[PDB]
Amino acid sequence: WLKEIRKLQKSTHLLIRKLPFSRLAREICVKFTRGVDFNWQAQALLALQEAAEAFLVHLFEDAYLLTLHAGRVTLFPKDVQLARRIRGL
Amino acid sequence: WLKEIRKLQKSTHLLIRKLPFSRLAREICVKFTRGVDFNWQAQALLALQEAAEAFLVHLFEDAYLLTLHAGRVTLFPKDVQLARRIRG
Amino acid sequence: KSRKESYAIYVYKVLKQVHPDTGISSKAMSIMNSFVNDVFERIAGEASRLAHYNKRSTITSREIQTAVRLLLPGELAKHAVSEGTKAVTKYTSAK
Amino acid sequence: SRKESYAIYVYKVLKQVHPDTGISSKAMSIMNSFVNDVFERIAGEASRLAHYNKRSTITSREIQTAVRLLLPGELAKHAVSEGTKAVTKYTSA
Amino acid sequence: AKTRSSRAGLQFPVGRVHRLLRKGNYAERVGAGAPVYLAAVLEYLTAEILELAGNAARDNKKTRIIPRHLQLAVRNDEELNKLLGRVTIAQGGVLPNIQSVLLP
Amino acid sequence: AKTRSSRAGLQFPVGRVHRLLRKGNYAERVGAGAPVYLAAVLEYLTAEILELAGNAARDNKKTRIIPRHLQLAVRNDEELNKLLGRVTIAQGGVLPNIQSVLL
Amino acid sequence: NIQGITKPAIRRLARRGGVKRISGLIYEETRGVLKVFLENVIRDAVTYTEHAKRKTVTAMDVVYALKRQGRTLYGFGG
Amino acid sequence: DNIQGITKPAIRRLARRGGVKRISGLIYEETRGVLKVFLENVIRDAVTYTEHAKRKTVTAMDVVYALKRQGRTLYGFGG
DNA sequence: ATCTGACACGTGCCTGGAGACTAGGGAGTAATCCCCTTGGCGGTTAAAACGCGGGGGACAGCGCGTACGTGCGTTTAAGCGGTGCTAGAGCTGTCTACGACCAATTGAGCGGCCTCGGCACCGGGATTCT
DNA sequence: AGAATCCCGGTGCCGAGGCCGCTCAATTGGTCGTAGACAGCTCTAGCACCGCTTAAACGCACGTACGCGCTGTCCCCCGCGTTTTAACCGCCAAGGGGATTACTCCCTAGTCTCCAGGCACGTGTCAGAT
Repeated sequence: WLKEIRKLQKSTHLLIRKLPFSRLAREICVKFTRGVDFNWQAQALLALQEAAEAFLVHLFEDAYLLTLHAGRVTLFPKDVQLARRIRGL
Repeated sequence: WLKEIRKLQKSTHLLIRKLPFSRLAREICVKFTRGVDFNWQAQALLALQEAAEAFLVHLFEDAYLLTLHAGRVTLFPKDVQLARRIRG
Repeated sequence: KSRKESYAIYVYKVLKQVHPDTGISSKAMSIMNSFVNDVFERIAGEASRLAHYNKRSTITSREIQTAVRLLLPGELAKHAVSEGTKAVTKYTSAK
Repeated sequence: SRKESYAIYVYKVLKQVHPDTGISSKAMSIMNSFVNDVFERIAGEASRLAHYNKRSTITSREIQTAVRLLLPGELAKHAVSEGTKAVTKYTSA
Repeated sequence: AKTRSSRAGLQFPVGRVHRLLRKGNYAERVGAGAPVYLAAVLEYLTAEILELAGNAARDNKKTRIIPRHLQLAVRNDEELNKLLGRVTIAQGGVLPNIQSVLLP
Repeated sequence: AKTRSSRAGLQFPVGRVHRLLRKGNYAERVGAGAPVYLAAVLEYLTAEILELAGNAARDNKKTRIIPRHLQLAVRNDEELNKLLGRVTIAQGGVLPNIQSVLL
Repeated sequence: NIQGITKPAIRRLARRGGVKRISGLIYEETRGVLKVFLENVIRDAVTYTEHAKRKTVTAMDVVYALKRQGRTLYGFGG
Repeated sequence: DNIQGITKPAIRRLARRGGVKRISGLIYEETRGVLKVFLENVIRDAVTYTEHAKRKTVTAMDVVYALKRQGRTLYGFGG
């Protein structure tokens, strides 16, 4: 739609809620660190999920540039995959 | 055409020639430097055209990934400028 | 405890120098002290790399001007270098 | 008037690895610049870690952490184990 | 005139950028034109980003500079966008963009 | 075994990288084991890229390693690719890639 | 627990970036790219922290692990 | 004249290296535009290096430093 | 199969590297207060979860016209070679000026209190696309 | 015309601005030694003017590969309405482990001194380009 477009482009918020992101980040750091666990500082996960949110926003915006280049309106996953392959990562 | 695709990939030469690139680079340095012309040392021009050829080949390959994405086979100029607009 | 170095107070008096009403919330103090740390790190890193490439061992005014004229974009470098040159000439107009 | 290089050591590593092939001088130049580029990367990250932890030495554990940052998956693990075996055979003398 | 910051016109602490250029292992001998030059260019960059954030702050009928004004003032100009072209400003959001082919 | 190279069991120099870690203003106090360790990691990277380029060099049947041998050995790995995803090897050529749909 | 970042939260992350219509197979793809990004950046954050002989991973270290990939974060003290 | 003097089959040989099947006839002005922008960037950085060093002959090692700076580094010329 | 030439290899020497020992301070190791981060119970609810109708768009098709590869004379400047030059790179020799460095001195700038107002939020008018 | 969406007033509340006591690093003054800034000599190679060759750019004929605008089939996201559920605030409790100081062994800068590793010269012989 359009009203949630301008509502989510006006808002300064954080768009994935904090606690499932914290469970995700702690599981991935237990995968490293020779098996044993760590503990995060209270705004380390805030730094991490602001960076993850800004990376997903820029990735989807560049893939949607590719989609309305390609003569569509939607976002098929090969747009995300190919725009990730062109930016040099 | 396929035979010059393979013949220009299997080769390892350089593709834009010596004197038109030297006159292009010397014009672009005359525009800077307060007017007073420098002396391009004659291996810096090989440095500069191998740099520019690496940039143009990577640009054309990424824009051609865009046009095999879009459905076509040719290479329109909007594919060049969009493949430059995505990569920064 | 521990004294911490921070550029909050200087950002605030440059702010009230520019337009004399608006104040800054503390997260913008945090963005501005991280910003002046990051620009200072870029210009000093280019400073040490130029004095390293040029087989010297000292950083002087000419070299920070070359670092600025490299790093910043088109017109921003021109007026930033003119600010540096007038600040240094007035500093040596005193001592 | 001297000017230093790395060509002799690259040649000694090559004719250790397999003893037939030699190197045309442009490949000496390329991987001369490659050794110098990898050196500047690892020591720049060395200086940045030992400045971020308020420390003042570049020692072996810090270089080991810098190598495990910069290199990819298997290459970091086996380059670190090779370096630890070199430091053991040094510091046993 | 018993500081050097307030001697050289500026408002930034040229003394501590001299201290950081010494104690931050850049070069051995740092001449006393270099940190005054460096804090001059930093005071100019802070003055430009804060002029832009300030006129955006007077535009949205407010009287603070919160981080979203800082995103809109480093992105609604072009040379500062070419300087800061990769960073992520905290709590900033994005600038309002909707492409053409989308709109009915 | 007076020189530290054949003390440390290596082939690169360790005096030269100790001189560079002192004079290249990285930090003041460069410890003892750090140039030996850094010469070891440089030796491993050089021995792996030259095993790869030497084997490509005898696969295309020439007796010496030329620059395109280095670019085939770099672009036909993936951890060496991620280490060198930016660099441009001069007189280098490209990797041969032709897709399936474009023909 | 990668499934925990919900499906309409991915939809709102899309609709911030100007998108109109979202496909159906996009959700496993954006969870994949999120897992790649998070695993690289906490690899470097863990490397800094377990270097410094410490266990509370501090936000200055995650700012450093964002700093070295070019994509540095402001506001948290780099 | 000189920018229209880097020839058109040189552009399409550059393209057929990358693996392109059909070249549109309008690509040539945009690729001269992107070549002129690239050379303005790297020649501004090389000129500022070799004018800081007070050295009126532009070397090759400073062009390599200019490429090493903006991140498309070049191997072969004393990097 | 052969030549055109450069990569591989041999002696002088010389600048940098190793050895032996000094001298100061840096980082290891322990120790104590305490910040704050994990962990776990009420309770409110905002938002996630989901079934189905409904049109919006993805996709195959197709025929029309349009612009691009390729053949073939035909010209145009690139490239190599002489070959002569002189600008400016590079080395080097003093020599002053400027930056480390020390020792005391003193506000500058920082932690902490603390009271104060800008905006978050709520509530009400009013205006008005599609 | 149904919510949509802009001024304005009211109420509250938690961050900001500002004052205030205070360590500590930033200035001032003086010593000094070494690094870079000019003269001055060499002398390598970047420029350039012309000649001769010739590989490549080029202009068009033209045939057709193929871009693309309009066509219909079908499926598949979006929105709506009920369900349900796990985040979130708030409280509480408690125990790592951060941080910061006190001590001190040893680990590296530094300096004299001897010596050989490596570079810079020449000289050969076969590696590859057609």
